[PDB]
Amino acid sequence: WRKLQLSRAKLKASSWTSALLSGFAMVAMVEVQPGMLIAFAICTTLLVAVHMLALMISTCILPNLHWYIETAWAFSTLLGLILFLLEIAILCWVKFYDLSPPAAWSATVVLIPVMIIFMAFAIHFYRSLVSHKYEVTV
Amino acid sequence: WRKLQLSRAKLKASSWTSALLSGFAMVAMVEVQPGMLIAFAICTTLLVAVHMLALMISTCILPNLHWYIETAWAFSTLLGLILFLLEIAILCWVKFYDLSPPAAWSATVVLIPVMIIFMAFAIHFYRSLVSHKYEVTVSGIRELEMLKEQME
Amino acid sequence: WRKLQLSRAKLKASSWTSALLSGFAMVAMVEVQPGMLIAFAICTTLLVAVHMLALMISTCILPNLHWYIETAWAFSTLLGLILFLLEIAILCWVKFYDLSPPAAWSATVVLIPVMIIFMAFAIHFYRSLVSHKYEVTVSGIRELEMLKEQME
Amino acid sequence: WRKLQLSRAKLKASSWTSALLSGFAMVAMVEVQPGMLIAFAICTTLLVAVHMLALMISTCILPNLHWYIETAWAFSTLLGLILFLLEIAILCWVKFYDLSPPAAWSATVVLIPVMIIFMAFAIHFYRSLVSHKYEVTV
Amino acid sequence: WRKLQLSRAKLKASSWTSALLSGFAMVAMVEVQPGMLIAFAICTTLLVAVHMLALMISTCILPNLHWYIETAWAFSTLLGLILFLLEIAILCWVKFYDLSPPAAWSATVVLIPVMIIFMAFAIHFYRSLVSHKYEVTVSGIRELEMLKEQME
Amino acid sequence: WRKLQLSRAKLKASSWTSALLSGFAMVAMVEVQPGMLIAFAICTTLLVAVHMLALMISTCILPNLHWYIETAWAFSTLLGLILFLLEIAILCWVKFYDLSPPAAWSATVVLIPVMIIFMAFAIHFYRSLVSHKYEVTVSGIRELEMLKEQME
Repeated sequence: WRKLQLSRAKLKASSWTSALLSGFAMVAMVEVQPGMLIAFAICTTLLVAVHMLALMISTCILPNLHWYIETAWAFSTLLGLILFLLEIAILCWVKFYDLSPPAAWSATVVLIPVMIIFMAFAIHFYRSLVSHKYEVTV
Repeated sequence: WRKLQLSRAKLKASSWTSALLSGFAMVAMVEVQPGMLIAFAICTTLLVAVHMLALMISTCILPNLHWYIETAWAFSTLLGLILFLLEIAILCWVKFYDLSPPAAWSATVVLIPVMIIFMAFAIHFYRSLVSHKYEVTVSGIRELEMLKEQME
Repeated sequence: WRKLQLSRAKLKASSWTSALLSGFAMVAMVEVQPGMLIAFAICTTLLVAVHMLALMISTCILPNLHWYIETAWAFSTLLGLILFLLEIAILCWVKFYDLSPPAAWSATVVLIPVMIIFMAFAIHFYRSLVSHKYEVTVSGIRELEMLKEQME
Repeated sequence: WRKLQLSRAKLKASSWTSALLSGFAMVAMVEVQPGMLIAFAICTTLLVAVHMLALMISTCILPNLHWYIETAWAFSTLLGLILFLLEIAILCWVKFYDLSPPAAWSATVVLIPVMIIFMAFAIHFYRSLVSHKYEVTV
Repeated sequence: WRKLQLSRAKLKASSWTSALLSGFAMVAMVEVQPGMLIAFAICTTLLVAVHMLALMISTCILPNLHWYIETAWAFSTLLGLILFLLEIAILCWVKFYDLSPPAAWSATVVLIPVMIIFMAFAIHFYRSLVSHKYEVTVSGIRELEMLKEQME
Repeated sequence: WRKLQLSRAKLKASSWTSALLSGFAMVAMVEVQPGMLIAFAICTTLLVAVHMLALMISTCILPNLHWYIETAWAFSTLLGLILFLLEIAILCWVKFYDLSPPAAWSATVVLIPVMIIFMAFAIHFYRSLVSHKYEVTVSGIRELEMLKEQME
């Protein structure tokens, strides 16, 4: 029971953001329509693609290894999550590099602190977890 | 009970994305408003149409073969899913081919890697499934025969 | 219980799409702002109107024939569903007919295939259903007669 | 129990549409930005206002006559519902009366059939209901 | 149980509108981009701010006086509710005062009727409530005294 | 049970706003497209980033210290909440600073009041809470001692 609730809630939660954030970003890109443009195209294309994985995983998990797909799901979500933040930075870039280049720097500069803590917080949480799997084993 | 929850949650989940992704894409296309344009019109028209199937399936499943429609539903969703990803690529194309054509190439190029793994991951998951339907069939019939043999 | 869940889930599901797809389409039309324009105005006006029916039905079903309104609801949803798909096609038309008319044809042409299978898939599913209502009816009277025969 | 579910589901359902349709219409009006303009301003202002009633009713019903507010709620929703349809028609009007006036006529003309069946379907359903309240009484 | 459902449903309901209406209004303002402009900036800034309160209250209520915060929540929601309606009026103003000033008057004029009934309906409902808290206090204390008198 | 509901409801509630408010703000910024611009880029970049934390926390909490992450979650949400309100102000600024600078001042000026009460209301609620944790602690040891005294 406690295992079924953790799946049902998570299922809706994942589909929720993926579709929203993805669809939102797509609309954002086309809305604003030198070198950074090479990233804007890739950063966006990856976002939609990454989230799709999570969504397609939301379709395959219902019928059905559980600890394997569970990872593909979480990893996909996280990958897409960081990307969305990566997206906003690129936007400030292009959205400002035409009329106000000076302010744009702060956007990419302010991204650095947060991007680090993000991937960092994920590590600490994971490390403490592996320690438990071993602790319980002994 | 475990079967009813898997349906209720799935039902809302499917309707959720279909309506959102579809409606979102439609707004995206009209928002930006050479040859690629032939695809942008088709790629989008299919997306809305494909998702609609899933939605219309969300309406017919409630009243009511179950393993048949279940496929039409999943297949539709998956088809629409890949399309959305196909959509974003086409957008980078048109959204850039005017001012910055050079970067656009990466978008369609970076799509290839992901599009493959997508349709590929769907195959591996499906294959492992069919193997189980057969596995259960053999073990199941065997156990039964064992009982049939002793009955005699 | 199984009947209450099928209603609660369906209720939210219907309201969900209707409001989303409807509101989305409305925003789409005004966003882009020869003969096809006569359809764009009608196709859209119907979409909002059709979905509204389903929504207003979501309000009247809670208090309260059940197989009658159930049809008005499903029919409305389906009508609005096909319309949304009809909408996207009209959009490619107007969204391209200004700068790129040539590609637009594929959109309406590609729509035909899918639109057919859509209304077609709905028929096959419905037909198989009616066959069951009859099948169960015959089986039902038979079981009863079996009991009536032994009673004697 | 069957009474609590009918309230919880209805509650979310009402809030759902009201906020969505209302917010959507508002965005629609400002997006496009002779005589019909007098209606576009009134038709929209009423929509947001009407739905708000339903929303504010979604806040007061939780604490707490039940058949009275139940009416204000349903009536508000229905009023806002018809208005949204009324809105789309007005949009085709203004959205076309600049470049393509000819097609606009169909929008308002096609609205008539549906608007009638709408208010009509509401009557038939209500009439059959009153007949039951009397039937049960006898 | 009946108290937990009233909280869970209300929680989602509040977060729902606040985020939607707020985010929607913000997008509306920037979308259209003499004296009324002084209000458009304030009316909007308050809306987002007011709803935020309700949202932040949706975060603090889960852990945890109950009749106090319950008021801050309801009051915030209501304040934001009326504001949204106040917003639409201001929009007709700015959205029209450029090309069609004449029609705009009706928008602000038609707002007056509804804005009054809104704050008015809130009063009647609240008044009837306070009357009950007092009513229960008297009947409740009376029943108790009746028992206290007999005890002696 | 009462602990599982408080988590499930909160989970959806958090994901809800984060994705909505974040995505909405992003669309708002690009939609409008002197010194304040330095803030608009930073204020927005932080919003998306902050909310992401809450979202990523919505993914890690399901598997699994509870009072620690619970804080990172609430703190993140609150940080993002205030930012959204900070965002609207910056918008009035840029959205008006071009054509109508005079009215913009009120937006940032009107923000001060509300921003204060916001962070202030959060403090009062928290303070009253800590007082209870201590109150219960004293009462708890007292009840126990009462039993310890009688035991003797």
